[PDB]
Amino acid sequence: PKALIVYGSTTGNTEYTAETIARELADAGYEVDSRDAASVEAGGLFEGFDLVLLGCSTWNDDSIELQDDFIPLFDSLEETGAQGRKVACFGCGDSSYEYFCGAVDAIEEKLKNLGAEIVQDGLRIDGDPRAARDDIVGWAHDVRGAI
Ligand SMILES: Cc1cc2nc3c(=O)[nH]c(=O)nc-3n(C[C@H](O)[C@H](O)[C@H](O)COP(=O)(O)O)c2cc1C
Repeated sequence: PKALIVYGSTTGNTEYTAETIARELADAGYEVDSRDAASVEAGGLFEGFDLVLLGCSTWNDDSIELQDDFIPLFDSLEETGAQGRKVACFGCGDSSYEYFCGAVDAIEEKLKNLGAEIVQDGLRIDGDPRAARDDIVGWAHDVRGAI
């Protein structure tokens, strides 16, 4: 199976998360394509992928709390080929904030509205993902199993 991992990361937490997930998948036998949201084009992004994992950090704001690099993707999610696609979301945040990993909720909700198949509840990481290594690995483990 082929998996696409797209992440929006500002300080590198979600990026570390994405790489950890990517390794787990790889070791399981998937061909994984991991990409920074800043370098992708939305049109047909998901074509040909068996699994798509989208991740992004959350930023407190009155309009849009998504990580800046992920915004363009999010705004054109309807052109990615999400209908009937098996997907799962992840993101880093901080429980000291009102909307803890609110970006995860937003992405899941929009994917659900576009007809994607959410395979598992999103991975919401509080603080340093290097300290949540087990959680990431375990979650990656569960999404493979839901596929
Ligand atoms: C100014 C600021 C605002 C933040 N706002 C939120 C927030 O609304 N919700 C959340 O869960 N985390 C929030 N966080 C924490 C970031 O989402 C958290 O640091 C995350 O690890 C960053 O991930 P990244 O390196 O992949 O971008 C904020 C952090 C900063 C510095």
